[PDB]
Amino acid sequence: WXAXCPA
Amino acid sequence: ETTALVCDNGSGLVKAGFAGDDAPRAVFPSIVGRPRHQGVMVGMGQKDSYVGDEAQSKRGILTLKYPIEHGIITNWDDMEKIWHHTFYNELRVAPEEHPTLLTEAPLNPKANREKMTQIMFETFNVPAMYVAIQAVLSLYASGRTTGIVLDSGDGVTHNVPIYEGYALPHAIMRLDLAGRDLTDYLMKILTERGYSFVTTAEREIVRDIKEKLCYVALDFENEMATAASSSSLEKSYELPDGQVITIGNERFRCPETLFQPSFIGMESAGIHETTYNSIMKCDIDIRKDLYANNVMSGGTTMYPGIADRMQKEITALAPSTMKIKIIAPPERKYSVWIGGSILASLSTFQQMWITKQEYDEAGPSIVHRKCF
Amino acid sequence: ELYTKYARVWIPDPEEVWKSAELLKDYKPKVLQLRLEEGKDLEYCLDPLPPLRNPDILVGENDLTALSYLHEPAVLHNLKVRFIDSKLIYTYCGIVLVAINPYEQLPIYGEDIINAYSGQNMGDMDPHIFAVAEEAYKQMARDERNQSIIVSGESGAGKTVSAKYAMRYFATVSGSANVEEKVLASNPIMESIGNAKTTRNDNSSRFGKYIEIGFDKRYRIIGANMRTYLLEKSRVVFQAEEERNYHIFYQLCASAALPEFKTLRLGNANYFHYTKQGGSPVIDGIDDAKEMVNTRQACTLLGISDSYQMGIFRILAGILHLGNVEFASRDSDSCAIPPKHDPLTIFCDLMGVDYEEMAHWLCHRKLATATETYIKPISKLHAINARDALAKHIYANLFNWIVDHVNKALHSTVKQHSFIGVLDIYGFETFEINSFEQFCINYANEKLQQQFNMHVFKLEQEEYMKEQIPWTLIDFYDNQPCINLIEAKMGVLDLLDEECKMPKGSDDTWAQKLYNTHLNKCALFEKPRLSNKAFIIKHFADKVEYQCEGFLEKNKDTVYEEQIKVLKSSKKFKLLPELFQDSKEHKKTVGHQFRNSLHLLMETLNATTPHYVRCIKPNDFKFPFTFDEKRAVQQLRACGVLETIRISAAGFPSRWTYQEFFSRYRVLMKQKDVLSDRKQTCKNVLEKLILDKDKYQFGKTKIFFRAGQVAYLEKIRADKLRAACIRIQKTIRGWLMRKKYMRMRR
Amino acid sequence: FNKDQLEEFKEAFELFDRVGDGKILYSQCGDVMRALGQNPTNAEVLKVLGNPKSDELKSRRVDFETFLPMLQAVAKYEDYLEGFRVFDGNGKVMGAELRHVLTTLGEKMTEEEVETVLAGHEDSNGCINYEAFLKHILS
Ligand SMILES: Nc1ncnc2c1ncn2[C@@H]1O[C@H](COP(=O)(O)OP(=O)(O)O)[C@@H](O)[C@H]1O
Ligand SMILES: Nc1ncnc2c1ncn2[C@@H]1O[C@H](COP(=O)(O)OP(=O)(O)O)[C@@H](O)[C@H]1O
Ligand SMILES: [Mg+2]
Ligand SMILES: [Mg+2]
Repeated sequence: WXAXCPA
Repeated sequence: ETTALVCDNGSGLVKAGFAGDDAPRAVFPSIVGRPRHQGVMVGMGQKDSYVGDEAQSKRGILTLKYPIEHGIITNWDDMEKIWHHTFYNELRVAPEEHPTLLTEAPLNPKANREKMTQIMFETFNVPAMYVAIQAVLSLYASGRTTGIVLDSGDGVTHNVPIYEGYALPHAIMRLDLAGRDLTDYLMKILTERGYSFVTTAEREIVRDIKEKLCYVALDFENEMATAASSSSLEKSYELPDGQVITIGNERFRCPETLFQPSFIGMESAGIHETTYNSIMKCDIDIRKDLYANNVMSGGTTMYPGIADRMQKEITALAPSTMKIKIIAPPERKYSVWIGGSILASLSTFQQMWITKQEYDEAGPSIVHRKCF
Repeated sequence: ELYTKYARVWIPDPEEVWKSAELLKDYKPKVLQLRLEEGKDLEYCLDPLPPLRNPDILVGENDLTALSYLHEPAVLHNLKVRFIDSKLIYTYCGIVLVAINPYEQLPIYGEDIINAYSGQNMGDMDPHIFAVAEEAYKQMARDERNQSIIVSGESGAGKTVSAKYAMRYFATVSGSANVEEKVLASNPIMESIGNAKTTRNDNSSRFGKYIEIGFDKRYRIIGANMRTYLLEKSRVVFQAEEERNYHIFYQLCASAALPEFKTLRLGNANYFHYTKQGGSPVIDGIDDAKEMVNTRQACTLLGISDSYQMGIFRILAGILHLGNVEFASRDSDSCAIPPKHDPLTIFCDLMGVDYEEMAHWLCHRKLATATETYIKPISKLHAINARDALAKHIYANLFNWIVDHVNKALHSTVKQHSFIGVLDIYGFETFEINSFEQFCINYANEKLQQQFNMHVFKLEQEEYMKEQIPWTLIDFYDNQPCINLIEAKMGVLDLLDEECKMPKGSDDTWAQKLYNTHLNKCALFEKPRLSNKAFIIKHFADKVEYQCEGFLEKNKDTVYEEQIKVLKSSKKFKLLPELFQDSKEHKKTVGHQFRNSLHLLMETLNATTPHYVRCIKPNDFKFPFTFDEKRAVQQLRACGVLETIRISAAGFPSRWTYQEFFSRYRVLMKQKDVLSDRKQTCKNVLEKLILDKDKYQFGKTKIFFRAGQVAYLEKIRADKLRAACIRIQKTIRGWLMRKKYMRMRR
Repeated sequence: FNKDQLEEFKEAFELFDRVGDGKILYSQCGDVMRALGQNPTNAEVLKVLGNPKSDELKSRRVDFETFLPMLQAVAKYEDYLEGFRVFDGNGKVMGAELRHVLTTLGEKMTEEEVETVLAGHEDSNGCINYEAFLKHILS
């Protein structure tokens, strides 16, 4: 992703 | 007429084919490999990168990257190689000539659709494109207009309530446990028996172990006491080199994390209680029709006994006189593709495509305007 | 404007579509006083003029376009007087031959008359079907281009008997050492497999039969080739009230007592689900047990061996027994055939297949991706749809196989130089209830009349090029907007095939899609005022109301490949593997298979030159040689004759050769004015008689007239002839008066 | 009419008085007019008679003085030729066709009148020279 997770 | 292409960018596999086909013509792991060793032999014929089954075959020599994780495309240069390989090598079809129906998981970043469109119109010059929610296609695939679709991939899990053909976008749950976090947990629990799987190529032995030998317990504590008390559940498998490894109570313990994400230290509730909490966000007139028509979808729902564990543990939550039914067709691994194949062949759909004229006029933002 | 005392006009009537009326007082530019039959009282209310009637010398002419006033009364009257009074059954309109079922036998078809027509041009003779066959045989010499005779009409109109005589003509004039015996002996087979009792009549043909008669380089007959199109596959499994399916099934059931057929374990004609449905197993006055024997004899004459005949009847008994396979549901999403199920046991015995393999494959379907393969249970509804689609697929392949063995006997080894082809196709249909079968029949008739209207438009453009006349004067009716409504994408068929594969599609949601897509977007599609489950199409002939109930059941074919591969595994007898020897075709719906078959027919016909025969049925009761106005007008609208006539009335209907114009109107033209050539004589005289040229044109070979001018010339001609009779009679009568008067003075 | 005409016509009229009252019938008026060189149609005769009804036409009798204005009114070549030329262009007319049209069209005559006037004028083909026949019938 961009925040709460690695992607 | 020219058929549309129908293409599904799973996290784990690409499924692709032509609309109106009953099953996908190309399925291969959406994986990109690069060589990680000194090139000793002159004149062998080097290659900068392998894709799909080529990267599976060589995988002892390669570092394997997945370019999608959690349904987000995390580097585009690999994903564009995967699409290039899909159109030109696996389907052997000119993308100049066919509409392309793509697919996406709900509630994911907006930029993913902008880029995923821009690359289709600039790079592949496709005539017309669409992007469709995964869980919507599983209803076309299962002959229904009403249901709550539980869909679980390699990278993402989501619930989407649909009643009489209307989606209920406030009730959509997304949950981020999937086959890859089952696999990474399975490596950690396999370490308890001394087997250690470390590298990216060696992870994908564990993925095949998970596929062959895992199953979901119908009472986690009773089968725990049994396999702690008996060899009867203990089963054994050959690694590629012929080493035998033996796997016991642990083989149910990894898919149990779908129902107890606290094993991974995840916050949320499991897929059952997120399903019930999704139905509790729907209007009370429709819950009786969402307690039937629980549709399983995607590969992470292929475990033996998962439908029974779902039906049991929703039946512990729902009121005692609602008829709980779980619907799990044996082809549910492909159901998102089958539903894309149906959707792309309807004549009422042929107005829905984003034509290149419209992308030229509007720019890629149009994909949000002309689409769910 | 002509209306006077002692004029005649036609008036409408609910009993007979027009009444003759005598005009009793001259018209003044507002209500008309009329005498009638049955004494006289009328005053007749004009609306914000009555149709006007041809002088009695015209009525009964050989050619409906030779009338001076053209309208539905004049046409109906000419056909009525020619049929009832003169016992003439053949008539022309434009190029179109029009044929009326005398419906008792006649001398007219004798070989003397066949020889009398040979070599004659089409205007040299009174009309007859041999005049059309002869024009075909001429055009095939004048150009190598092949010729088609298109016979069309309602069921029972006489299309088959008209084809019979059309072929008898070619075989008498051309033919030599034989086709005739084999072709006529094929009819009981194609009638047995391909004809059914419809609601309105017995023995309706549900397919388009096309016979190619082949000729050599010297136009001797070589041989014949039979094609078939537009087979009504859906009748095999679904039947309306007091319909039947194809006769063969009932001839078979009626033969159950014969010792050959004991093994087939047949029952009575209402024991089977594919023959019980209509509630009317016996036709009045047909003994299916004897049509059986005439069928087997027709097979034997064409050299289908008794081994293959028993194969055919074994496969049909197979289909009949298949229809009785009953599925029990075990879940909303799964069904099974019950244990030891007798109909399936007998079916698998007949077909020689493992009972438990058919029992499995009937209830399951199979999918494979490239690597790996899956078996799905299916609902009881999808099992019943699949079984019906298998029965339809067997029947259609059996029909194509019988047609191929008939062709084996009809083909001949000499290389066919050219052919004349004869087509027996059902006409435009309208019934108190109309269903998907009628929607197909009417779409095929839209295509055929598009071809017809283009052919007529070409022919009269070419006549105007013979006559150096402007094309802009002529126009034609365009029915492409209705074809686009039926056939194009987002059309009525396309939204039907979509609704076959949308989940939980239904006739009720299909109808809603129709209304959403066309209701006020298209002028030719209309919703019936008091229903949501029907729609109206504005065809060329009439508005037709179609009922959505049970389109989708009729629309749907999908045959699961594993069931064909089970039948193809059969080892018991020769025929069943041979049927299926050479996909997307298994998916295609009945509507798409019909669209494609019709495109094959139109590719066959557009490569050819047509000549048309229209058949009309005088009466529904089979009364010999009597005529009903009310049916006949419906037929003549369904045949497009009335539109063609109206369109001609808009143009220049009446065309006189100058020498015939003189031969008629010498009384009009003075002994002084006539010239050393009659063409210039008439070119002057007509300008004397009619002040404005716009009423007429002068061609190279004919005078062309607008409608009505001939009746005017005949009126003034007859009044002048009576003035001449007044002169001559007055002179002779006055002489006799003088003679007797002066005798008295003497 | 002059005195000479009136005397000849009155004498002829009196020969036709079949009742002795010095009168003829209305129905004889046309016959007298035709005998005096006029060629009126039956319609013209009825018009000058005043379109009488059957009873007075058959039994009412009029003397010369009432007849005279009608005779006067009735009294007051190329058309005759063209009228015969309708049925011609060699100058002939079929006897059968002339008989049919004269006995079936217009003011139909009897077959005997036509036979009487046509006797001796048709040849072996059955053709009448109408210019000669016309001169004969106009005298
Ligand atoms: N038969 C099976 N049993 C258990 N897990 C499976 C099975 N087949 C696939 N998986 C797992 O599910 C994931 C692939 O599912 P898939 O539906 O292909 O994902 P996506 O649709 O996102 O590509 C992988 O983690 C794979 O290991
Ligand atoms: N020209 C004809 N002369 C005599 N009888 C005729 C003629 N045309 C039709 N019929 C009678 O009408 C019947 C019905 O017409 P037919 O052509 O057999 O049915 P269809 O037109 O549906 O093929 C014929 O079997 C025959 O008895
Ligand atoms: Mg998926
Ligand atoms: Mg027939």
